[PDB]
Amino acid sequence: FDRTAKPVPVITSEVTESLEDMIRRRIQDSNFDDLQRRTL
Amino acid sequence: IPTHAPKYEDRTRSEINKMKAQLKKERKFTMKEIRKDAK
Amino acid sequence: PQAPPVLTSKDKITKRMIVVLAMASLETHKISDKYVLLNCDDHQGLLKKMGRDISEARPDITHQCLLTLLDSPINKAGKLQVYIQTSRGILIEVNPTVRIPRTFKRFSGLMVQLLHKLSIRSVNSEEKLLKVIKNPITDHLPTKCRKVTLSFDAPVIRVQDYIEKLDDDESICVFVGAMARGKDNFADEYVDEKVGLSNYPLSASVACSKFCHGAEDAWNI
Amino acid sequence: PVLTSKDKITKRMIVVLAMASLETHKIDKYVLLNCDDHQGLLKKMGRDISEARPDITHQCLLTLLDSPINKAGKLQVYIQTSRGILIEVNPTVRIPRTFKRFSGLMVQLLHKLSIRSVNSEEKLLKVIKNPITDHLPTKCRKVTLSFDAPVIRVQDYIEKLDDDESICVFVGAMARGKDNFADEYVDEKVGLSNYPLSASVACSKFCHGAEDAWNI
Amino acid sequence: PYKIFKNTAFIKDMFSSAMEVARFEGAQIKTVSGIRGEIKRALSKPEGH
RNA sequence: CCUGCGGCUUA
Repeated sequence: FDRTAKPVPVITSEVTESLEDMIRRRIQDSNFDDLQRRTL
Repeated sequence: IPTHAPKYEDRTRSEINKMKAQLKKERKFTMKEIRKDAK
Repeated sequence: PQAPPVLTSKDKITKRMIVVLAMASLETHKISDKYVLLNCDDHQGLLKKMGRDISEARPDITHQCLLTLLDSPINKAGKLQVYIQTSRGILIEVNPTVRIPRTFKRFSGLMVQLLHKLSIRSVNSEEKLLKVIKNPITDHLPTKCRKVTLSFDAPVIRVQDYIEKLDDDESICVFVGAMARGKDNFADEYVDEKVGLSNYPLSASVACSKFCHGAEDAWNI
Repeated sequence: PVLTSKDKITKRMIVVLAMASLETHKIDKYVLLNCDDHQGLLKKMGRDISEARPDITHQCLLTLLDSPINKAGKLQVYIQTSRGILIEVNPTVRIPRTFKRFSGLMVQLLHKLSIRSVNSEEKLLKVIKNPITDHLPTKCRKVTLSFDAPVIRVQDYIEKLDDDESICVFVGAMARGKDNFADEYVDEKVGLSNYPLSASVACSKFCHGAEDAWNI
Repeated sequence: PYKIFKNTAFIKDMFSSAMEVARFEGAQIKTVSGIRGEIKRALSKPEGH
């Protein structure tokens, strides 16, 4: 039969590992997102 | 002293309990299997 | 007539005493379905793989102490409860209402049922004898108690004189550990005195029976 | 030294166990009587299943091994059984304190009846048949543990006992049975208390009373 | 259907058990009249409802 | 006693 929406996506060691290495980069090159402080 | 005996070591209700256990596990695996395959 | 009342932590200000056993091999080692005990001469691979020693591990010390203690004349006069501090820290309080079998197979089966249960029941379905107070024994015991370690190295004296000198409102307590190789320091911090009864080394069953014989002739128990 | 059954001049305490379960059967090794290992063996031979109480003898042996009186070598242990054999052990006998390891000792005792020790110096267990009055001194008294007699103090009864007068006590190790197993061999009957008292408990209480009345 | 909320219905007569429904949580049912829908969860004490 | 994640099974 068919499906109507996409519910809860199961995570595993591999999905967590993929996001793990990408954030290992994304602080290894120290790029970083923030609120910026307006003067005056 | 009043001696007590050592308490030491029907088919219907545990059938129901592990029937709902069986439906839980099969529904989990078929949910993930078909959602997986469909996407 | 009638038997004496329940001798437990509930019987606190009345005439009561505590027999304390500790440093025994009492746990739940499931053989890979059910729950079994740590036996030295029975299981060779399991005991050696557990990390214990054949001379050190002793699971029948508690069974022997229960066989030599539950049939005491003072115990039928309603004056003693049983407190057990297990190797896993489990504290067990036993009233003298029943008597465990001396058969180490049956006693071990009852102990394994208690280890998988922490719950024993009576035939009359009115008095669950196996109570478990807040651990240790001295956290819910009687409000007037006497604590002493009956060591083979402490001052050896007659059991009649010291027990007769005690008051009827206090609760004399004795700590026994039947280690094949050990020392009288299992409940040293709990005991408030260090006294002796025998001039030769004895197990927990023999020392407990000597203490029971002394208490039986103390206040004619 | 150790007081034995040969020296019948100095008083040696004799503790005789009565009606202890020591039954052997054939599998095909010889197997001792068990109450939780063999169930159909008792129910098919023709006997009952309540006659398997074999741990009482080992319990009395371990309870009288490290006693202060046994440390003095004064207590000699005789044992009589329904099979028709008697066992005699000095207070210096050493056995393993585990019933599974004492199962091998029981098999050795029921298959050889003369257990030379592991040190190979003295046969600790000696097999003797009937009677048992030749193992105590010629001036001896026999006491049976029965509730029929009035309860008397151990120190009071031991104080009137003479120094050469040996004491031969009979402890009933059977879970169920009568106290007249050796009534023709017993002289008088004694008690411990009006409340309950076991067999090995009575033996250890008699050891404590002998320690109190004899400095042991 | 046999019991009707607003934007939620209760369904009889399609299935007969519980694990039948539990095989299908996420199927699509369309009304014969023509609105879309799905099934969401199983009622237990009613046998197939 | 109902019920959310873990054993084993069912047609």
